[PDB]
Amino acid sequence: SRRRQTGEPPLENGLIPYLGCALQFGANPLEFLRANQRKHGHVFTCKLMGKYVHFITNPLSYHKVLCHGKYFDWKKFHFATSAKAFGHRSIDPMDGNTTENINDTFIKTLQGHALNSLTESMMENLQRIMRAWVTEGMYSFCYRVMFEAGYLTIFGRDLTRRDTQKAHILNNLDNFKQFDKVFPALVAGLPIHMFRTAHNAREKLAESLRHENLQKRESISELISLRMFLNDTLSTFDDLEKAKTHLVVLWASQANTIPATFWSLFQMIRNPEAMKAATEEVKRTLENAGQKVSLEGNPICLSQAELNDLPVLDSIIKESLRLSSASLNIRTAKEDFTLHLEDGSYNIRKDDIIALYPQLMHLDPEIYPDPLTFKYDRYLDENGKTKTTFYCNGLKLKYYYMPFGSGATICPGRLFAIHEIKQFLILMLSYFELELIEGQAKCPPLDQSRAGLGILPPLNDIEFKYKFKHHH
Amino acid sequence: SRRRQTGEPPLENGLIPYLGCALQFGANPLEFLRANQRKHGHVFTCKLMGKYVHFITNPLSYHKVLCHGKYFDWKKFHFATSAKAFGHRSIDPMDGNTTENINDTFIKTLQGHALNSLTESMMENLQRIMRAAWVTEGMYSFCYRVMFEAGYLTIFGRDLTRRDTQKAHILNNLDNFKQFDKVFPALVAGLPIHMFRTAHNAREKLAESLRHENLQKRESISELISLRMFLNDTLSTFDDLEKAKTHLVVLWASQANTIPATFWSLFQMIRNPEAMKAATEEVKRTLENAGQKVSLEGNPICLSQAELNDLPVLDSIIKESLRLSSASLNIRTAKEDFTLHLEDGSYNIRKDDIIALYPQLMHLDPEIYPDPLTFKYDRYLDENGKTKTTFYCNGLKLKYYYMPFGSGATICPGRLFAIHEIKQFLILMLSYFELELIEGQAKCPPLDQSRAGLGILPPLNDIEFKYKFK
Ligand code: HEM
Ligand code: HEM
Repeated sequence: SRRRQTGEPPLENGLIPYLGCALQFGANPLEFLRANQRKHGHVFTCKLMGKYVHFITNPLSYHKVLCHGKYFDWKKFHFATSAKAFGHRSIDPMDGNTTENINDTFIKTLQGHALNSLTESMMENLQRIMRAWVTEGMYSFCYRVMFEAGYLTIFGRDLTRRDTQKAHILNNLDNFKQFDKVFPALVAGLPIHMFRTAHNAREKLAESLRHENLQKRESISELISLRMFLNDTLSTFDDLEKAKTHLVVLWASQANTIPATFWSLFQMIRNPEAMKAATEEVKRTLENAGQKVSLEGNPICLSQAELNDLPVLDSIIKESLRLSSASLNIRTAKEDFTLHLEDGSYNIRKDDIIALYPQLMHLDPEIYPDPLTFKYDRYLDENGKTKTTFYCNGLKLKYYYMPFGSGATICPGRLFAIHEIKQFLILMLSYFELELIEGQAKCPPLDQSRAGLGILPPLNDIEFKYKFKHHH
Repeated sequence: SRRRQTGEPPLENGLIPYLGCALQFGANPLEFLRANQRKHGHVFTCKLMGKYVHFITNPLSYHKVLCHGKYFDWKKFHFATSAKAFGHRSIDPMDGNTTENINDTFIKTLQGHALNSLTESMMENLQRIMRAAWVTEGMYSFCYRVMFEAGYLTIFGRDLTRRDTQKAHILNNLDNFKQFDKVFPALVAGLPIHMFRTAHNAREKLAESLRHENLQKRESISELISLRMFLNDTLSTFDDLEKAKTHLVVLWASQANTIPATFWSLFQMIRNPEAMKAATEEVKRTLENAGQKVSLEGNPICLSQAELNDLPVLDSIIKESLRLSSASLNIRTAKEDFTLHLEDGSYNIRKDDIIALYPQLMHLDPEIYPDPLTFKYDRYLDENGKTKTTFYCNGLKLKYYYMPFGSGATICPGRLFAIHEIKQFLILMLSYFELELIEGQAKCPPLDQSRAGLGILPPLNDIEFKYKFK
């Protein structure tokens, strides 16, 4: 058993299998982390996921962890977790299965010219999918629409199989739901065969993502066409493993985007001021880009710049994620060393984890007054432009909004994710009349079973009503 | 990391913090163990609760694990688990904190002469609590109120200084017990109690009420608690709080299985008309010719140990209810490296490995119990209407076929009292009340497997029933 040595942080004994564990018994990961802050101050160590995990919780010390330090390994833990959860051999080039740098592949094909073609394809796919009042769970609606749109955008479409396209997508959606469901457990080292349904779901998704089946598809993303090419040319992976590297991309493209979309839609519709400000901005932008909206007419086309210069939508989305983001931001100690923070100096052993839990900052009332209130204009300045000035103890923060991470540990899809959510909100507002069945119903609590994993979904779905607009 | 070596069982890769973990993600502990049987056969090793746990799932090998084995330590894990969940220093006499043997203390105060007084007191306490409109209520919630209070008063006595506020003391303890017990599957697994703020305060408020200074104010305390106070004071160097926590252990053990056991026994009996009829007829016979009349505004019913014991219909109804709800992990620790010889073969076990049975697997085995998921109220009755003790597996007569109280030295010291209290409760319900379910044709609730490993599993949801004084 491990004992706190000299200069080491306070050590909380107790095994925490994973952050969302024991939710059914009344566990609350956020409040648990807060309670340790009060007990131990801003740096403490938990036995978390079979690791020793040093939480750094002072917003003003974040920059000391997010810089490219000499004793930080920002990939080891991620690579190992991906292997476990998806079931493939290591993709760390250091283990000799590939010479590919997957991060460069993501950056290369998720930004620049590639991003433009993704964005354009998503807009086209969203309109094909989205074109009386219908009542439905809002999460379930966002799941259908966004899953299909994102799947077809990243993995292209099977045009030989047109009439069985809705069957294939519904199977995939269902399989994805069942696999993603158990993901918090998988990351933690719990065996997938404890989850027979999720295990079958996973392998069925992997099957559908074998190169043999992806070669039948057209308008495949540049990301997946390149990843196929480098699987083939730079790795000694077998055919199933290859399929699972594409499953890693399916999961990453989907697991945060779906709940982010829900929250952004829910929070807009729920708050009449947000809805009015969003509705006007979208009208103004479509009007003077000359884009007509109709169900049967020609599609809408928006420039990168027109999509990007939507500050109200950006603020709505940022505020939605400030409230729902629950990532564990992680790196591993390359060796024994001393970490120097504003809070003091702490000795860290080799292979210890150094973690941030930025939800603690996002909900900090010192940085964000009334932190639990959705303020649609929170990230707008006096000019109605995107606001970038936020403070802690009078000091201007470099890191204050982190739902995509930061540094080298940063979502390569982040610009695309924002584009796709903006596109969805644009189309929802343009195409439909929208009402909450319970306009006064409390906001669902976050479901903290996925704490650590990204954007948290609602604990319960909420019903809403939608109706195609008539344009006069 | 550990690998499977020569002669060791199949080693399952994967961390399992506790058996009821990840239920929210669709885990199912019973089916998980069955799936391992199928894949690996009757002996397999899981990384469970931070240990390497060898499961022995062939019923014909149970006898080789349950015998007083020279290679087994049947107390090490329990002592350590108790210390963690309740928050006290080791009670293992090897660790110098006490020289008391608590097993002997339990046996001495829960059986023999001591059992007579416990049984009498419970029957008195039950009657005081249970004594004309139809009242509708959740059946589990009802069994919880009544059995918790009856059992708390029987074990810990009554404060007669403050009769007018006793209902309030009991209600606070009841609520505090619920909150502490809710988190118990996590605690045994090593999850920290302070991760459950409400349960932690609840645990500590219960402990406060069971300090010797507060127990001293109480009267008609059980010989169990009196003797345990005595041996705390004379045989240990425990502090005042630790002394309270040793009494909290007993509160928990006396309550956590009895409450769900009672619910299942009542529910199963009301829901199955042939069971209700058989139980009603038997109870009346026994009261009649023990010369005991039943009235609300009358004198207490008194039954001997023999009269209570010779109730085979009630005994079968209780056994069959536990056959269907019992989910204990029966554990012992390997004192050293050794070879375990089973019907299945021979397996090398390491020092500090756990050897586990999960008897729910045998209780629900269709080879032993035809139609295992059906409650047959006469399943433990023979042709003669007396207790049936002959059950077979592959044509071999089983020594171990009904194990909800455990067996061997790892056996509930309170089992006789437990059956009496449930019999007494069922006798009084039949005697006092008209009873019916709101949905008599409604489905049986599923077991709640978040508590898998811990004893009798409660229903996942409560069910409503109506009652009325006759
Ligand atoms: C609101 C939507 C999204 C959010 C909040 C989000 C957030 C994140 C976060 C926090 C990480 C982990 C970074 C770290 O390790 O610290 C990540 C990684 C990643 N994200 Fe996103 N993401 C979103 C959508 C997307 C989309 C649409 C894609 C497009 C394919 C994507 C692709 C990826 C990939 C491939 C990684 C793995 C990075 C690596 O280890 O090389 N994400 N994302
Ligand atoms: C239906 C009701 C009950 C059931 C099914 C039950 C079952 C069990 C089981 C399975 C064990 C662990 C056996 C092992 O070590 O393998 C146990 C232990 C224990 N039981 Fe019960 N029990 C019940 C009610 C009671 C009652 C009413 C009491 C009253 C005091 C009680 C007192 C205890 C105690 C003190 C232990 C700890 C044993 C030790 O460490 O010496 N139980 N019980």
